[PDB]
Amino acid sequence: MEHDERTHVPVELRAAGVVLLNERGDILLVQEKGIPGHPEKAGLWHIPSGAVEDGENPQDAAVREACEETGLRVRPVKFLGAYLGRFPDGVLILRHVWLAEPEPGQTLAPAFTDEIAEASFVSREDFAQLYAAGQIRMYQTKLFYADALREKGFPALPV
Amino acid sequence: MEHDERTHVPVELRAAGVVLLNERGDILLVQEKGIPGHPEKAGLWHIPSGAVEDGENPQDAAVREACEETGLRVRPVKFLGAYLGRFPDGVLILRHVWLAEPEPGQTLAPAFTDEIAEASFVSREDFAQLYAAGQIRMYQTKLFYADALREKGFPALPV
Ligand SMILES: Nc1ncnc2c1ncn2[C@@H]1O[C@H](COP(=O)(O)OP(=O)(O)OP(=O)(O)O)[C@@H](O)[C@H]1O
Ligand SMILES: Nc1ncnc2c1ncn2[C@@H]1O[C@H](COP(=O)(O)OP(=O)(O)OP(=O)(O)O)[C@@H](O)[C@H]1O
Ligand SMILES: [Mg+2]
Ligand SMILES: [Mg+2]
Ligand SMILES: [Mg+2]
Ligand SMILES: [Mg+2]
Ligand SMILES: [Mg+2]
Ligand SMILES: [Mg+2]
Repeated sequence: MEHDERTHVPVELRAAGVVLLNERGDILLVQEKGIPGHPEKAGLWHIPSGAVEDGENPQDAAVREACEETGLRVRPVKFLGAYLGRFPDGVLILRHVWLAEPEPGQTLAPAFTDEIAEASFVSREDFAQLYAAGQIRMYQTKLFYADALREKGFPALPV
Repeated sequence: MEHDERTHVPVELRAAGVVLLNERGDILLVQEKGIPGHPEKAGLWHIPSGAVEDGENPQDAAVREACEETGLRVRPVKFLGAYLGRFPDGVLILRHVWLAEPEPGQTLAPAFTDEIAEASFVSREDFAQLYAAGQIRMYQTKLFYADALREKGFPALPV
């Protein structure tokens, strides 16, 4: 919108994920297999998310990725936000996040790969511990988890 | 998700709007209060959108802006996409777009301001003429309109 000129900033990559909360306000997180190189790794945690195919709807991608990584069919409830990152080579990536809910009567069955060690529901209290411990890959996860808790009417994160 | 390092690219401004279609697949557009040119304003057209307050939900902003500019209460149906622009001074603006539908039993009553001349529903055929005529401010409007038509199962656009 509106008549103030601006140039286009091409975004080569797009990712879409979800902040999936269960009835208790626990968050579904995915753990990386291990850290790249040093000690005997111990992967960090992040929200279920993946690449949006070129031209495909980001919201649908978030739903698809969530199922592919956790085995759970989820329903997008509300868009929470998108943020921008830039890889060393200059490539831009726009990450999208939706507040989602799992369809009823499902069993968590993560897709173990060279990138995913497992996935699981983590309570607000333990999430606070993970965050303080530097175990949450992207700090934005805490920001969006907080947004989701507010949206659903759940208690805020202790830390 | 990912362990590949990337830097943060701050986005100072956020806008949110809608591709609002009625039952016939006509699109709701807003016209500028004349473009500055030579003797002639003749306003360009764009979808209803507006600024997202810092910290406010983008989706809710799209709904709010749509009502403020057209007088119509709309519901958000599905996220369509977001794209990035950069003003001459370097400021980045991320525009968000949702497919939306108006609540039933409403009357179009545009908010006339120094920025808005009027707003109205335009058919697919006339939209194509407007686009060919260079009267659509942001070409992305055509891209998203086409996305919306596909999502709703409406026939495609002549432009
Ligand atoms: N220009 C680039 N330079 C360096 N690495 C890149 C670039 N583009 C993408 N990546 C690599 O490709 C993958 C980027 O992720 P992609 O957008 O495909 O999906 P995603 O896993 O949902 O998002 P994220 O990039 O965090 O993995 C990165 O994990 C990284 O290894
Ligand atoms: N740093 C900046 N430098 C120059 N112009 C700016 C800057 N920030 C915002 N603008 C102008 O502000 C307006 C955007 O305001 P806002 O985000 O509220 O609504 P918008 O319609 O979504 O944005 P825009 O009209 O810019 O696409 C535009 O007219 C744009 O040119
Ligand atoms: Mg994938
Ligand atoms: Mg990608
Ligand atoms: Mg991802
Ligand atoms: Mg706008
Ligand atoms: Mg406004
Ligand atoms: Mg703004």
